[PDB]
Amino acid sequence: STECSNLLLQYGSFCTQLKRALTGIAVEQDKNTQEVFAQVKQIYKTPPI
Amino acid sequence: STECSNLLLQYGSFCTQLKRALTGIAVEQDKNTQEVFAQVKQIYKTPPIKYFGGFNFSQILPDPSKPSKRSFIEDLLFNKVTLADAGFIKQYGDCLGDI
Amino acid sequence: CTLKSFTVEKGIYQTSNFRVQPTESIVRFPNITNLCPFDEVFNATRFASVYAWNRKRISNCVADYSVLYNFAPFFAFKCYGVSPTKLNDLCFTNVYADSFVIRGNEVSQIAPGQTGNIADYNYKLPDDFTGCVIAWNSNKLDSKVGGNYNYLYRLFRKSNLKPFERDISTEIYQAGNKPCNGVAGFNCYFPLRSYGFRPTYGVGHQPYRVVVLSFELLHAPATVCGPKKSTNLVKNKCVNFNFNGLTGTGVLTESNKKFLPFQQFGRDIADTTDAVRDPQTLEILDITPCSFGGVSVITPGTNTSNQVAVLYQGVNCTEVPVNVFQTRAGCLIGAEYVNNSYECDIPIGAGICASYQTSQSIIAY
Amino acid sequence: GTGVLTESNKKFLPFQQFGRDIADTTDAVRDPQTLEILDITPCSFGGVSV
Amino acid sequence: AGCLIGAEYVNNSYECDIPIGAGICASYSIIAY
Amino acid sequence: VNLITRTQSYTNSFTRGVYYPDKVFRSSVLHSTQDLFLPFFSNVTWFHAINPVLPFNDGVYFASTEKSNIIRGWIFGTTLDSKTQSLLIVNNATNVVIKVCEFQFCNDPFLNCTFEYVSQPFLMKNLREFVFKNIDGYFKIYSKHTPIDLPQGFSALEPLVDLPIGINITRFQTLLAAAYYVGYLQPRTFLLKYNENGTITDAVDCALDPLSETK
Amino acid sequence: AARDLICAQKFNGLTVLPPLLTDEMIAQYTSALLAGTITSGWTFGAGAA
Amino acid sequence: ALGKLQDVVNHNAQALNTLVKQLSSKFGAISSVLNDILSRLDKVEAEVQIDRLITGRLQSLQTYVTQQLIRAAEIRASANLAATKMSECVLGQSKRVD
Amino acid sequence: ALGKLQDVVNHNAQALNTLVKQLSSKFGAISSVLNDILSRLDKVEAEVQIDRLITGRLQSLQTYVTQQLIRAAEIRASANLAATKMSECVLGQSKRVD
Ligand SMILES: *[C@@H]1O[C@H](CO)[C@@H](O)[C@H](O)[C@H]1NC(C)=O
Ligand SMILES: *[C@@H]1O[C@H](CO)[C@@H](O)[C@H](O)[C@H]1NC(C)=O
Ligand SMILES: *[C@@H]1O[C@H](CO)[C@@H](O)[C@H](O)[C@H]1NC(C)=O
Ligand SMILES: *[C@@H]1O[C@H](CO)[C@@H](O)[C@H](O)[C@H]1NC(C)=O
Ligand SMILES: *[C@@H]1O[C@H](CO)[C@@H](O)[C@H](O)[C@H]1NC(C)=O
Ligand SMILES: *[C@@H]1O[C@H](CO)[C@@H](O)[C@H](O)[C@H]1NC(C)=O
Repeated sequence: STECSNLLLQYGSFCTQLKRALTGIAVEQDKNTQEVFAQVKQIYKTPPI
Repeated sequence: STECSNLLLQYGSFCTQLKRALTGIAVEQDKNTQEVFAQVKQIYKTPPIKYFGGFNFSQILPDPSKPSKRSFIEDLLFNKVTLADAGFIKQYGDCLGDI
Repeated sequence: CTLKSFTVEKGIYQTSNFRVQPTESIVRFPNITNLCPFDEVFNATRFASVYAWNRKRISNCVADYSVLYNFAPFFAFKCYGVSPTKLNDLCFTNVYADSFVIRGNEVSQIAPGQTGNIADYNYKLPDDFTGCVIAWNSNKLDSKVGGNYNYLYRLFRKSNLKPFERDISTEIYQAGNKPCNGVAGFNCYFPLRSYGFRPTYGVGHQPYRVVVLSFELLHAPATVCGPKKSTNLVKNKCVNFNFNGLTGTGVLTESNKKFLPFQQFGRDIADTTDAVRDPQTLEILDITPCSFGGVSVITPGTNTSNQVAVLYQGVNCTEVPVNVFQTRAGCLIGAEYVNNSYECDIPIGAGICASYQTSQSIIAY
Repeated sequence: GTGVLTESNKKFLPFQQFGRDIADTTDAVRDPQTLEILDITPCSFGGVSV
Repeated sequence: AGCLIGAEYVNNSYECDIPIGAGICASYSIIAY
Repeated sequence: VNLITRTQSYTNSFTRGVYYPDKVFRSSVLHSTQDLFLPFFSNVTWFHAINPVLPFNDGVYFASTEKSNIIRGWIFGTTLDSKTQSLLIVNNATNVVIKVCEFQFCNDPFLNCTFEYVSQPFLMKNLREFVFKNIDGYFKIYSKHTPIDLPQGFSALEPLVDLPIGINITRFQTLLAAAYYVGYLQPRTFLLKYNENGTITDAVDCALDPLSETK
Repeated sequence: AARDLICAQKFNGLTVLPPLLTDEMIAQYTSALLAGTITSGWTFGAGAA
Repeated sequence: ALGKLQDVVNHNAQALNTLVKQLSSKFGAISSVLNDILSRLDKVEAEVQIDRLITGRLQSLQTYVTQQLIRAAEIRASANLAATKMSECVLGQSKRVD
Repeated sequence: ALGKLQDVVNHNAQALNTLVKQLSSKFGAISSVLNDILSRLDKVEAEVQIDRLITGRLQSLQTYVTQQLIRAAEIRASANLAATKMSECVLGQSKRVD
């Protein structure tokens, strides 16, 4: 719809705040996944013995 | 606006509990700073000599020539962060000036 | 009263805000002297037809809307963007009086957003219609015993009518696929038909005269003002002002803001007015708000004493009014400053603490 | 509405007319002239990043 | 993550500079790897 | 008489054709407006005249780099044969003549209605830019005269008049006693930058490229 | 078979972004940490393995 | 044993399903369908009904964002604890009891 | 290198800027200027517009307060970690790995 979009533009910048909050949550989740596992500097491997 | 204030009197105690929450946060910030830094019980001052086993501590010990008694690395850390809020006194005096 | 209790513990409590009240009332309007000719519009003999609706621009005059009740026998206004009682205060840039004659059942057609035959082919109003509509019964003037065929209206069109468009062209309507060649006949419809107006008809088909007053409420230089009287200019004082129907409260100061000659109002980031142009003498004024701030009360417990101190937040002491110590957090009144240093009891600001010590008084250190 | 119409395999009982989603949005319709059963999908869309 | 238009894929493997998703990172011509 | 003919060419509009969207002062702020603007890096038409009627198409961006007192004005409307309401804007001598009253008139000037609008003329290496649009029965004209080919610099256009005409305009032509540039406006969202003096010094067309969408 | 929850939430505008590190890379990190722990004890955390 | 990660997946799925199911609410209007409201009522009444639906859906989306922010804080605390456990117990021998 | 300390100032500045710029939204009313509403309409017609503006601004203020509460909780967790590091790393030798 279009009239709903126009009234949503009249309501201001709530949607940008919600989108920014969700983007910050996603970036924080990526940072947590990096921080827990990516601690070793080089990819070691086991010997055949 | 008096009509707006009379309308806002009917909306309850949101307008006071927001102030209560922000006052709690403002108290908690000073509590955090006191807990982090105010751990030592006495203010120990360094001896005037600077020979500690051949270790050069002049970059982190305070410089007495400066008016703000901070170190070189501390001044670098203060200069590398650009605060957006440096003035708290005469703010209305700065606002009333024609800019 | 802030704590809603009869006992106050030791500490600092933010209570309220001091504000410098306005002293004088300033009303400013341009010195126009003419009277707006609403009498020619309302007290007219023969209104035009709805497909050829009259549009008269009224400008450069003082408008008094209270004489319309004496001019016309209409029961009430129908104002959309404004109020009919408040029309005597605010000043408009332009005002346009449209005038036509319809019947009673289609007055609900002439409204912002409404559709129908008249609203689609004869007279279309904009969605944002900031104006008033006046419609009164005219059965003694626009109705005929043999039928008043002077008033005509549009039926057919190839497309809908855009807002504020007068379709005066009179050609044939090609209803069929064959070309009509300008000749009326089968599937060749003449788009204008006459109202049948008779005194024997009901209230729905009775003639109604409609005058629509469209206000061009804008930030352009206004020239259709109300009958309010302009006062003198007061600078460097907290005053309650009314500039061209724009109300507010503040301190008006001389500003060197470079307005372009077509510009009148200056706005801010919060969509609030920050600078205005005086309409009588073309001067440029900044509007600062009157002085205010936060008030905190620094007290011991009520079991100890009833003596308090007042901290004005972010206020220089030389401008304190609506002992005295100056802090980085504001101006402190009622606490003696001691050069000695103790432990913190009541925190104030940037390394300032107040306590109740030594007869007994509140000290700050 | 606005969408893509598709020939469907949903078994309407003969007294039914419409079929809706979880959010009470219509996603299956009956043609009033030929009595077919049509699924309605929204048109193609997606986020754009730079 | 989706369709990437305007970045040429390269067979090398560098550190992540501008992340995209599922182990794809782009960096400055603009390359993705 | 049909002495006047003209030839066509195509060129780039660059960043020209930005006017003040309102007569409201704003200083040191970025404002996101949405109006009929000439799109950035569009395809404008260069007419060399020594003559069909041009379409209006939601506002016209007009420009000239010739000498003074060459173009005598414009004509707007639908048929322009003294039948329907034809807006004649004659800009010559020390008084402009703007009238909705139609008059039979040839393509080249020499050497039913009574509305006669009169004002100051729209006159004075140098480039003259105009923007004409018709919104809700009001004719709005913006103009700019600047010393300088369309340059790479950025200029702002100021409004001149408001004309509550109310007619439907789809076609127009210009008037002569050399060459001119014709643009076309589109409904677009612009991001205007105001400096300390309240002058529009830069703008971003939002719907041009994804970098400007990001901006 | 009718409509499901993931298509309903996708059609209503609620998407799920993929994680930056895939499960293969997470398993590579855990294998590197495990091989370093087995072949060097704690010395690979302090310095060179 | 895997109840914590299963609870994470179930919490995210249940939050998204509740956000989807909030669309069918009337929220004080005459219908929950914008197309039905626009086809039945005219512009002036449809603006009020659409305004009510916009306010209701904005409130629901704000509630979802707030719950996701609080759950993100909890998950970040758990991730910091897991990183500390990986740094101290995998990469060395810990003398901290239990 | 000083990313988090700059992020604190940037978050506070953009939160205050968003809260200031929320005053320009009409929130469904006929104007975003209260004095313009009062000078344009009469009392009974102005009550609804002022009520809509009050509700919108109060919702924006509650959103700001909730964001500040979550950010203050995160800052308190970081300050507790900094106090632990000051008590263990500075005031003694720590055998905890990394
Ligand atoms: C230690 O090194 C610093 C280098 O910046 C020098 O300025 C300082 O004088 C040295 N102190 C001693 C005791 O050698
Ligand atoms: C209208 O004009 C006539 C012309 O003489 C005058 O007599 C009359 O008083 C005027 N007013 C009304 C309300 O008829
Ligand atoms: C209106 O006021 C201005 C400035 O106050 C003055 O110059 C002008 O003469 C006045 N006009 C009349 C008609 O009094
Ligand atoms: C108050 O403002 C004036 C302005 O010049 C300044 O000189 C004065 O120092 C201020 N007061 C204090 C206590 O600093
Ligand atoms: C304008 O369009 C013409 C053809 O329509 C084309 O030949 C010309 O290159 C275009 N110019 C620009 C600057 O896009
Ligand atoms: C504004 O105009 C004045 C006029 O001299 C000029 O000095 C100043 O630099 C201008 N400000 C700008 C261009 O930001």
